[PDB]
Amino acid sequence: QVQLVQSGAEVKKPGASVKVSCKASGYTFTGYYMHWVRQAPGQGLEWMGWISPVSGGTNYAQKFQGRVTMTRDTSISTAYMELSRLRSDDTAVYYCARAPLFPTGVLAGDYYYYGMDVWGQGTTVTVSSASTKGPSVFPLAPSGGTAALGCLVKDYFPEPVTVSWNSGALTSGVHTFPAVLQSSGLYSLSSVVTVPSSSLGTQTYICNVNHKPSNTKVDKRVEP
Amino acid sequence: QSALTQPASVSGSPGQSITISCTGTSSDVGSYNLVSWYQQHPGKAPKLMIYEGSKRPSGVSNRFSGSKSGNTASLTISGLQAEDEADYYCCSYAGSSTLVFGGGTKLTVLGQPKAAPSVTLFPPSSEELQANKATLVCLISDFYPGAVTVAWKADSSPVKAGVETTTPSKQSNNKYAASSYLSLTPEQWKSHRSYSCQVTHEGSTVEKTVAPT
Repeated sequence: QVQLVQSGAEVKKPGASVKVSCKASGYTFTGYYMHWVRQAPGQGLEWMGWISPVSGGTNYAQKFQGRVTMTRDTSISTAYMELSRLRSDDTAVYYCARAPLFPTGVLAGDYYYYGMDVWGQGTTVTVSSASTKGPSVFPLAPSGGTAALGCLVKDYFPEPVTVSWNSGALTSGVHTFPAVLQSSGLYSLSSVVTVPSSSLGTQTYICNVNHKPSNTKVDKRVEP
Repeated sequence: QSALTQPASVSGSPGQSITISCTGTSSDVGSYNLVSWYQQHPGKAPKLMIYEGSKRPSGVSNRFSGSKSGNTASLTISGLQAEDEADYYCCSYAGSSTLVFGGGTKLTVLGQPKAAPSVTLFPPSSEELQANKATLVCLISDFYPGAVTVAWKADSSPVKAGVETTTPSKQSNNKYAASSYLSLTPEQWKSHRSYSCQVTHEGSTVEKTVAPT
C-alpha cells in the first residue's frame, strides 16, 4: 500500500506562511528524494524543490529562494514544506512526489531515476485578503413541459459550499455549478433543477446549503 | 534554467498516432537522458508515463513511447483512445540540482460530437430585491467544445460593469458548463424594459431575456 498522504486544505492571508505535510506509507522513506510541485488553477505544473531524507539537504527553484523551507522527520516518514510571505499568486494545489536517490543498488528495484512515480493527493492553498463570510441564499423561481428552478448562493468565503435538494431525496435533474470568484474576493454559486412543470403546484423543492467555515446552514424553499 | 517548451495543444483521431514535443536547451534535454513524461487527468495527480527519455514504468501501456533529437524530447502515443485525452507534461533534470517542467500540452481526441449550450436566465429574486441588491444569473450547460463567450445587454445596450463569468468546467457527461452573473442596483433593474444574456459558442449565439414584471 504505497502512498503519500498530504495535509488538508489551507486558507491564508497575504504575508502569512503555510506548512504543508506529506506522510509516506509502504516504502523506505530514506531511499527517495521528496519533490514538491505546485499547480495554480488552470495552470501548468511548477517544480519547487527537493529534500534528501538522509541528510536534510534541499534545493529549490531560484524564485522561491528565502521563502521555502523543506524539512523532514524520518521517524514518522513525513516531509514538510513551508512557504512564507505568501502572496495571492501562491494560490495553488501543492503536491509532494518521490523519486529515487540512486539509479541502482544492491537491492533490485524499480529505480525510476528522475521519474516521479508516486504523488500525494495534493493540498489546496488559497491566499486571499478576504475574510470568512457565510452566503446569502436566494430562491430562483420557476416561470416545453419541463421547468427550471434553483438557488443562488451569494457572496461567501472560503470554499467549499455543499448544496443538496430535499435533504438528499432529489438528485435527478440537479446541476450545481462551480463557483465564480468575484472581484470583491467573495464566491457565488448556483444550483439548478430541471423538473416536470406539472409537479410545480404540488411538490416542494428545498435547497440545502451548508457552509461549514461560517456555521451557515440554510434550507431555502423555492416556490412559483 | 527556464521552462521547457511544449505545444499548447495537439489532437488526433481514434486509432492514430500523435507526437508531443518538448524543446529545452543544450544544458538540460541535450545533456542528460533524464526526461520524464506525465499524464494528468482533471482533478487527479499526474501519473508517470515515461522516464529516462524512453522507459515505461511497469503497468503503463506500450502505446506510449519516448525519444529525443538534439534538444527536443518527444512523446508518441499510438492507437489513440478516448481515455488518452488529458494534459501531458515533460520534465527534465536541468543541471544545477534542479528540475524543470514544460508548460504542458492539452491532447484532445477528436470525434466527440459538437453540442450547442442550453441557457437558463434567472431574474433577481423578490427576496434579494427586498434586501436592496440584485443579481441576474445566466446558467450555461451541455456545450462542447468547452469555450463560450458571454455578453450582457440592458435593453439593447452592452453592459461590461458588474459582469462575472466562470471558466468552463467539464461536467460528468463530458460536455461543459459555465455561468455568468450580472450585479445591479434594484434601481438599474427596475428601470430598463429588459436584460439579456447572450452566449456565443463556435460562432453561434443563444440569447435569453428577462424583464421586471
